[PDB]
Amino acid sequence: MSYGRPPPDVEGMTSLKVDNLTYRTSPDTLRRVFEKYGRVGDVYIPRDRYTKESRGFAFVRFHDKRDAEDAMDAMDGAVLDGRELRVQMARYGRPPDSHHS
RNA sequence: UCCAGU
Repeated sequence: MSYGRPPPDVEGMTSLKVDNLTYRTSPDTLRRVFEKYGRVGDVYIPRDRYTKESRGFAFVRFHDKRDAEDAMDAMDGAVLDGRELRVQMARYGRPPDSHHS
């Protein structure tokens, strides 16, 4: 499909995430926009998996605390084009059933 | 608006 699967390092990943962007932003943008902070070790857009069109948000991520702390110290509260940005540490490894089994 | 993907 797209992107690349999470690394085999979830046993110590910093798991920072990023959201709140616009319905007009795109993942190639956030990939490069956040790559400068050190390591955009992952990025995703779980918009849907049956209609793939919500695109109202994204999930940029980091795996090292030094680049993750800067990423939120400089993107939390920013403005893409007229709304706010959000970035903070995750709370789960991944959703348990958003795609059923 | 916490991932459903190499």
